Amino acid sequence: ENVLTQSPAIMSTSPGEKVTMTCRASSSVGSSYLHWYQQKSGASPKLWIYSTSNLASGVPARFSGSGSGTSYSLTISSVEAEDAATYYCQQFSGYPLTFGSGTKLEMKRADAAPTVSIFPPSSEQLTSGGASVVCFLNNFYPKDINVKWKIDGSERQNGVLNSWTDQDSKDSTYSMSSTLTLTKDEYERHNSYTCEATHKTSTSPIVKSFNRNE
Amino acid sequence: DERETWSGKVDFLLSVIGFAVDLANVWRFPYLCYKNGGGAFLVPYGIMLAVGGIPLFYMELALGQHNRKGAITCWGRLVPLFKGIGYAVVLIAFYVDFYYNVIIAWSLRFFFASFTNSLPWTSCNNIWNTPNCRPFEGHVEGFQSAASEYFNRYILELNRSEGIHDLGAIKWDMALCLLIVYLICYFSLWKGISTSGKVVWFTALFPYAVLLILLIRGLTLPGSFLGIQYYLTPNFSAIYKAEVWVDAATQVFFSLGPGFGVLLAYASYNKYHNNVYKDALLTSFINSATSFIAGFVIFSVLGYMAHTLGVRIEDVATEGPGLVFVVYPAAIATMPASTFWALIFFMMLATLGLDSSFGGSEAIITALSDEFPKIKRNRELFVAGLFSLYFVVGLASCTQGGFYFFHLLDRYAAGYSILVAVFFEAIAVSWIYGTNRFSEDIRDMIGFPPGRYWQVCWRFVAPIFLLFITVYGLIGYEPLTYADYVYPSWANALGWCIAGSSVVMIPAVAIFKLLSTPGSLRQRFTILTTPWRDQQ
Amino acid sequence: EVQLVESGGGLVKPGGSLKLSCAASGFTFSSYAMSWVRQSPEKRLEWVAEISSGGRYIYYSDTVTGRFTISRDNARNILHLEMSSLRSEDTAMYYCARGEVRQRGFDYWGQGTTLTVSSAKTTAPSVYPLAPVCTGSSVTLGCLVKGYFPEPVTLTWNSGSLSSGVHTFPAVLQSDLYTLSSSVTVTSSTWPSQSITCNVAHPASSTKVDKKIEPR
Ligand SMILES: CC(C)CCC[C@@H](C)[C@H]1CC[C@H]2[C@@H]3CC=C4C[C@@H](O)CC[C@]4(C)[C@H]3CC[C@]12C
Ligand SMILES: CC(C)CCC[C@@H](C)[C@H]1CC[C@H]2[C@@H]3CC=C4C[C@@H](O)CC[C@]4(C)[C@H]3CC[C@]12C
Ligand SMILES: CCOc1ccccc1O[C@H](c1ccccc1)[C@H]1CNCCO1
Ligand SMILES: OC[C@H]1O[C@H](O[C@H]2[C@H](O)[C@@H](O)[C@H](O)O[C@@H]2CO)[C@H](O)[C@@H](O)[C@@H]1O
Ligand SMILES: [Cl-]
Ligand code: NA
Ligand code: NA
Repeated sequence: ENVLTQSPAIMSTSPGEKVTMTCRASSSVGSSYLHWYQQKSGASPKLWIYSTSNLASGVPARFSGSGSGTSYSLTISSVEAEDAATYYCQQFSGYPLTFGSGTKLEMKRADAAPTVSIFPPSSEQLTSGGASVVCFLNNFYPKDINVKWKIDGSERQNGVLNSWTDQDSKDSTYSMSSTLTLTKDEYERHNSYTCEATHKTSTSPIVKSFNRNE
Repeated sequence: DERETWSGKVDFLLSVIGFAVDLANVWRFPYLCYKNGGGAFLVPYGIMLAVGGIPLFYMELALGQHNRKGAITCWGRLVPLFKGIGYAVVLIAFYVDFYYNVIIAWSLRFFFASFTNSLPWTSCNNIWNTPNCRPFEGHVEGFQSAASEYFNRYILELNRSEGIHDLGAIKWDMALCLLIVYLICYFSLWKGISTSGKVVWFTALFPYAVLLILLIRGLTLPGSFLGIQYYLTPNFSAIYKAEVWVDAATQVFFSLGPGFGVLLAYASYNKYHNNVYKDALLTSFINSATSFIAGFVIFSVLGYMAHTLGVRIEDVATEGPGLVFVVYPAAIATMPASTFWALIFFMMLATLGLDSSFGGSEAIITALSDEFPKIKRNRELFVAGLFSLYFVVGLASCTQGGFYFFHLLDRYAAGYSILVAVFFEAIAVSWIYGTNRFSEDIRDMIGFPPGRYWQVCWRFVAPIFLLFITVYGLIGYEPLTYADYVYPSWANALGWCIAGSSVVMIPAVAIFKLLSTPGSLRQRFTILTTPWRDQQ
Repeated sequence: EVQLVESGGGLVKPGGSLKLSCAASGFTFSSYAMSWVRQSPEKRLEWVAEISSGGRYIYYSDTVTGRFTISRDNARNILHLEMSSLRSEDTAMYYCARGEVRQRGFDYWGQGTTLTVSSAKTTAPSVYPLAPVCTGSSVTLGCLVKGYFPEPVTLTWNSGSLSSGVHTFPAVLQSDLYTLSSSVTVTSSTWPSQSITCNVAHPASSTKVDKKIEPR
């Protein structure tokens, strides 16, 4: 089986810049059997380049491709925001048919600190046994963010669900939702809850908290 | 599971190139240009080559590679009702080896006759000569040239035979030559493709070397430009004529040899995913290209004859064996270093024939080997049993009236037989088997379907193209004649049996296979129209 | 012009069987070889099976071989993949992709249809309104969808009248249950000047609820 590996796995690019990405195969591939697919987030794949030099219909001229044997590459001359997607190389040379591991393209953007919001458990939720306090960290860049939950000043590391949105096609930022879930009896045993977001923008962590009684 | 395959790809190409390129590329195509309006002739020649010529050539190559079997089995597995086509093609190939190999014998006879400081056919003062001998070719029948009388009264001794009824003695100098040819064929074909594949390296390539130096030697002779003028000077008044298109249609078909079972055999040893579309386009091209070059070879020398030797172009511009065994050797005898040009010419003529004989024989061997495993392991003995049958009956061509026998087979054996055979080959593959079914097979091999162009040709153009040739072949038909001699009615009837014995296999096998299956009439047709692949 | 619609598919218990279909339109279906390609929830593409124009040549990946059967109807222009002995590894978005030419690749894809193979049981979510504990310019609200299965769920705000300032997070699977949340921000003048609701749909459990956000 002929496995196609792509690198980089992920890459960020400032618009107008030049991006190159490679696809290398364990076994040689006929230059006419190698193809590229662009898949935008939440959409199905689209044929992009085929035969490795040949653009498909609707594909702008900024895209090009080259390679032979076990080594191929996709290049974008001047990158745009509508170019942000995951790119997949494919081998039609022989069966079984294989797809590359993919290269995810993202846009560079100016660093922006997040905005933290805390949301204590709803009464509808507190009628049943459970209590879930959630935190929203919004519109920050770059992607990596770190959340810490503290109960009355002592860190809680357990029972947390974190979710990241895909990069925004408008402001090119990310967002995260952190949800700490615990039984009500434990929610009533402590009077204070804190959500702290560590990000490269701030030396000190951005913090937001709320007190039980209020 | 396993079947033998070509060692290296070049061997396959050289085998196909070899079978395709032969004396007809030399002694026919150039003449047709001269007669048909020169450069103009290329238009109908080109179109015919494109619409009917290449598609049929391509088709059989793809079939050969896809079904992976020889002629008999392959047409059995395709349209069982039409399996008869396999037998027709194999028989035709069988008949053709009987005569065609003798042309090579002549080439070798001249080659062996060619070591001298002075070539025997130059003058009129020898013993085989007649008081009517001329130095070079003329327009009167009773007075022949020196080269003509040499070939006729010495090599052939055709003057001593009153017709086909009287063959006369057996020339054992010719028998020797014919044996040597079959010996070569045997040691080429007995071990299969592993050998014959690399023998064609010499036999397919050598002609191009000799074409190269004969081309230079030709174009550096006085009056060589006059030759080229006669050859290629465009006249488009011919294009309106149907006879030209027929001549182009006929030449293209018989030069390429599509559906002859040879291409099928060769391609059957191909690797499944080999690209046969490229192989067909390159191989076809090289065939016609070779004919084109050869025209320059011939007509350069033919111009030099009309210039320095004072002979009318009409007389020296000829087709068939007459051209290479009389007219050309005549010019060679005049120019310096004559012994050199004569030796390589007759060697080229031989290696030109050999390539094609291999293919013809191979089509037969492969076809039978697949249908009868009994003879498949015994092959080394089998072709010996074959070439022995060839040589024995081939002795009839080595007699003094042997040309009369040769000329008989040439008109009858493969002429109208292969046309109807290939016509059913087209109808089978398209109307019965289906183009979509066929196109799908090709996509599996080379990865992409045949363009709508190829699909139209295989279906509508091919049959009409074949039918077009067949109709005008019948229209212009005349009883068999050579020179002043007229073959007896019983002789023509004999040829028609030979012509009809192959073709009759198509309906014979159909009727027979039809009565040997159970079920209704329409229920039996579906059984005989179902491909072997679909039954798995 | 040419369109491809994948249909069938949903939750199935391991070992089960399901038949996927693809409705082809806008071209001559008969003349083109089709193929099934799947994408795992880890977003990895994997080719599954190819069928010829006339279905006379079939190729499978070693992973589905003997379990999956690819099929054609050129009369009704439908592509079929019938699956059996389903494992959890079979869970993916299944794509219907066309191409007749190995040298040009797959030039058209369907929207895809989602197959989930789990022993887990279908359960409806519980939607919790998220309101601030106790400026401007912008306030932020939220919706918590917890404990549901399988996916998907459709979550919009006020019937989809707000597309702006809304961040709806992808659901994460924990212990055979999905949890999903969404954030929406507006001006302090806009809320609670008007009552804003979060509406969630989960057809699998046939559960459609609207939750109005009210200040505590
Ligand atoms: C002016 C005339 C005499 C020139 C003759 C051209 C000769 C050299 C041409 C004619 C056909 C050609 C061959 C056609 C087939 C192949 C197959 C390819 O895989 C290798 C090259 C090879 C073997 C070619 C070599 C050159 C060739 C032999
Ligand atoms: C005169 C000698 C030297 C060359 C003769 C011309 C030959 C080689 C040319 C003339 C017309 C040509 C054809 C014109 C049309 C097509 C259709 C295209 O989709 C494939 C190539 C094909 C099939 C061409 C093959 C080459 C061709 C047959
Ligand atoms: C039918 C198989 O073809 C041949 C069989 C025996 C000897 C030569 C053969 O060559 C073909 C041929 C020649 C003359 C008459 C019929 C058939 C080839 C000769 N080269 C081009 C294609 O036709
Ligand atoms: O016995 C027949 C032999 O005759 C030829 O030999 C000729 C030769 O062609 C010629 O050039 C020479 O001058 O005379 C001899 C015979 O006298 C053939 O070459 C031989 O193959 C024949 O066996
Ligand atoms: Cl020719
Ligand atoms: Na020829
Ligand atoms: Na030959």
